[PDB]
Amino acid sequence: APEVLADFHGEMGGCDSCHVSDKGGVTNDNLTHENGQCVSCHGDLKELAAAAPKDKVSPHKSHLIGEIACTSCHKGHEKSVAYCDACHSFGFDMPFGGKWERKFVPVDADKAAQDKAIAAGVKETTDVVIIGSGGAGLAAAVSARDAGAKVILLEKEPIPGGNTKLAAGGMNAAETKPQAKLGIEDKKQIMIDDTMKGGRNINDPELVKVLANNSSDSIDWLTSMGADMTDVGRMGGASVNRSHRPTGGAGVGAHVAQVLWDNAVKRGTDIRLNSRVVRILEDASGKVTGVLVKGEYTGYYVIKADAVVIAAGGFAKNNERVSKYDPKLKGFKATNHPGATGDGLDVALQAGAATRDLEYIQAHPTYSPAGGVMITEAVRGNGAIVVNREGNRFMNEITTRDKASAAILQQKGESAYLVFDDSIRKSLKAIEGYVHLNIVKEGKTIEELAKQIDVPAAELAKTVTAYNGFVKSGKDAQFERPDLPRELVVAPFYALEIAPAVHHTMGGLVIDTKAEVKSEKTGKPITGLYAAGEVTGGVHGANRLGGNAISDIVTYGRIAGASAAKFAKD
Ligand SMILES: Cc1cc2nc3c(=O)[nH]c(=O)nc-3n(C[C@H](O)[C@@H](O)[C@@H](O)COP(=O)(O)OP(=O)(O)OC[C@H]3O[C@@H](n4cnc5c(N)ncnc54)[C@H](O)[C@@H]3O)c2cc1C
Ligand code: HEC
Ligand code: HEC
Ligand code: HEC
Ligand code: HEC
Repeated sequence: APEVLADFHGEMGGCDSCHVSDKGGVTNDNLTHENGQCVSCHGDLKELAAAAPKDKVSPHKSHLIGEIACTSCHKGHEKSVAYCDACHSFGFDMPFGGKWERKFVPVDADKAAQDKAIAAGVKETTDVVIIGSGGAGLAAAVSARDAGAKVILLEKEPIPGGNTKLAAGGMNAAETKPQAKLGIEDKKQIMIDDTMKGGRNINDPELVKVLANNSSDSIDWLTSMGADMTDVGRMGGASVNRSHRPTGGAGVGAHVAQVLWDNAVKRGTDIRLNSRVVRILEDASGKVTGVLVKGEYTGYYVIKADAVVIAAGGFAKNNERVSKYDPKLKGFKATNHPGATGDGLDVALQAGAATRDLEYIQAHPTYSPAGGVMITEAVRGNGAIVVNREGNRFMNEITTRDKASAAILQQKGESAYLVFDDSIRKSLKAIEGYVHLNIVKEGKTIEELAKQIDVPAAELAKTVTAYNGFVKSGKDAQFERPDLPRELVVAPFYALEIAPAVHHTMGGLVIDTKAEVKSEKTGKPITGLYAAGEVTGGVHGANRLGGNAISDIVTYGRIAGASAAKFAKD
């Protein structure tokens, strides 16, 4: 029994097969050579993908964006797990396979060993350091690179794009070209007012102004980098159709993550995967001088830089931490990728950074317990209805998420069903992937759908003809639903069991419109420390509206990148 990958290969050629040297060892955390050797012998992703069965789901052709290494799944000296295992359950036949498991390691554990190495010299310099490879960081790698900084960006997972790459529903922006093309009359103020009402007026009004005001330049920016943001639909809590997404209702996440990845990489961004930043370095009256990296394979190393951008994401995946704030959520499932655990929040805190709103944890109301994935709010915005086990509607389906989850939780079985038709289906191309994931019930009639779910045919049917009249009259007499887009009358009929999940953390680092990280001692910025995206707080108040986090990450990430780079010129 030879079982792990490198031992299997051991039997054939040794150590230089994968390693540069015949003694073994990696030379860089990206594992450049080892993957290259894999590709020399087995072909690369296109070629692997090229040969799979023309039916369903292959592990070499997925929706992960950016450069996805072989070794990020085919492990050499330990069991291998497909990365997909972190979110789906396709039960693949992984040669040399183990099961998925991730232990949370405190950024602070191994304090002695990091100190020897901060002492053990400063190994390398650069202008701007950017932490994390989601939109905030990539948006910022571009913008800093455009300004002349030399940038180094670190990502702790084996693959890039963090939660951003999974987004679907859209990016909000007011007063855009796409809206002009569709004749949607919207106003930057309205977007402001929508953001403030929905975050229960505790949002920092200065950050919501910039987020609203810069939104349309920030659609334009993406377009000029190659993005396609021409599809606009509704999301809950907004009064105007403002969620931007690729032609036809395709999710934005993979699309935006990959245009931004391309552009960071086409400027000379030095991106390092499997590299986790475990500390930001210190000095006099606390000026940021660089950071301490912990490479998975090459260990601890200090990189000196003038400015440091924190684009590290939220902590909703770490239920422990989520639960200390809102014990309600102990044990709920999350919609996040695995690395959304809190890491850069600690890092920043260990650096004196100020924090705000950390106890306001959003729960997304329509998570698919069978699929193990989130169903976009855009299904509801596009016209779906939500219905309980008696076949009756219990809420306004484009309401704020704190409220939508609460209602679903007070129904029998803590869960309800998304009910939409064939027009809703063809108006939102993301629906097509829940369909490819085998989790959508299809009945040829409303009553045939009811059998499939297990709901009273008479009552579902009753609630669907009831809801169509509200759609013709323009007034939902049951719940208060302000947008009633589509009659829900073209057969075949679809249904999906949804239930709430932990999703996004509104709190975080305190910043100002320049992406500057403010101090807990003074209220004044820490010189040279900047940040953007969900690791920061203030933008969303106590309930993020759907659409504002991709808007936040682009707009703010662009600001931190430009801002940190000017710092570097001085
Ligand atoms: C499934 C899903 C769908 C959503 N869809 C939408 C949508 O349609 N519209 C919308 O507005 N919002 C949506 N959101 C919310 C939106 O995705 C933002 O929450 C997310 O994009 C945040 O971007 P970010 O840059 O802040 O971080 P992320 O995308 O999390 O990027 C994170 C990088 O930091 C790396 N990292 C963290 N700590 C360290 C460390 N110490 N060292 C090194 N690297 C580190 C992490 O691994 C991570 O990859 C959705 C969220 C989810 C999960
Ligand atoms: C390994 C490379 C993966 C394979 C194969 C697939 N995935 Fe994913 N996945 C995830 C989510 C949250 C969704 C819904 C997409 C969204 O709405 O953002 C999906 C979707 C799929 C689909 C159907 C959709 C499509 O056809 O594009 C397939 C066939 C699929 N996934 C296979 C979540 C995750 C995830 C968590 C962070 C990971 C690592 C992967 N998926 C990876 C794989
Ligand atoms: C290709 C199949 C390999 C062969 C043959 C050998 N190694 Fe390797 N090694 C490979 C990978 C993909 C990786 C990255 C981590 C992983 O286990 O997937 C590695 C890593 C190492 C390391 C670093 C381990 C760590 O610091 O965690 C060492 C010291 C190492 N490999 C040594 C080594 C020796 C001595 C080998 C010959 C007997 C050898 N490797 C063969 C892939 C492959
Ligand atoms: C050339 C020197 C190789 C390098 C470098 C790597 N692999 Fe390889 N691999 C090679 C051969 C000749 C074989 C045997 C083919 C056969 O006759 O079956 C393999 C086998 C594999 C397998 C199959 C495991 C199984 O189905 O049990 C896998 C998944 C595999 N190799 C992957 C892989 C990866 C990810 C590599 C980079 C680290 C890699 N191999 C290096 C030839 C060579
Ligand atoms: C995780 C998302 C993967 C990445 C990235 C790569 N591979 Fe893969 N590989 C993975 C799985 C789950 C499987 C098994 C499929 C099954 O269920 O049997 C495989 C299989 C292989 C094989 C076997 C045979 C073949 O299809 O030719 C080989 C040779 C292989 N993988 C190599 C390989 C290389 C070179 C990759 C880099 C481009 C690579 N894989 C990526 C999971 C994943």
